[PDB]
Amino acid sequence: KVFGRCELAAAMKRHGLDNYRGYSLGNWVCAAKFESNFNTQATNRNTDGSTDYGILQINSRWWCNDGRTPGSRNLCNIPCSALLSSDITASVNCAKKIVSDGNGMNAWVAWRNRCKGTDVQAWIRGCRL
Ligand SMILES: [Cl-]
Ligand SMILES: [Cl-]
Ligand SMILES: [Cl-]
Ligand code: NA
Repeated sequence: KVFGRCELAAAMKRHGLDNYRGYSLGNWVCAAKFESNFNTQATNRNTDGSTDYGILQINSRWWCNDGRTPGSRNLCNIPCSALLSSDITASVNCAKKIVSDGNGMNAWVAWRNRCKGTDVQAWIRGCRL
């Protein structure tokens, strides 16, 4: 599914991301926009042979099992395909683990480079939340 902006904000809010580890909801929506273009189905191979999955481009090196990243972990205890679902529950839950892991939302390169230090509240402007 390709979310609309506010639709994603609503979904991430209901699943508990707003202010999660101190990151306002606009940070999460912004991250999703530049990670996946709000597309739950997005996949992108990494140079090390891992792949990033779903609305928040969660990486099989650490966080999910895709069957083809040798020597990786699965800290979210999920198949990576769980992260491509139109229902974002798995993605959000996994994102909570990631952001709790010491590095905050720096774990998402698109967040660091396109959202961090910007007016991320813009990403939830207009939304009924
Ligand atoms: Cl915000
Ligand atoms: Cl959802
Ligand atoms: Cl932090
Ligand atoms: Na893995």
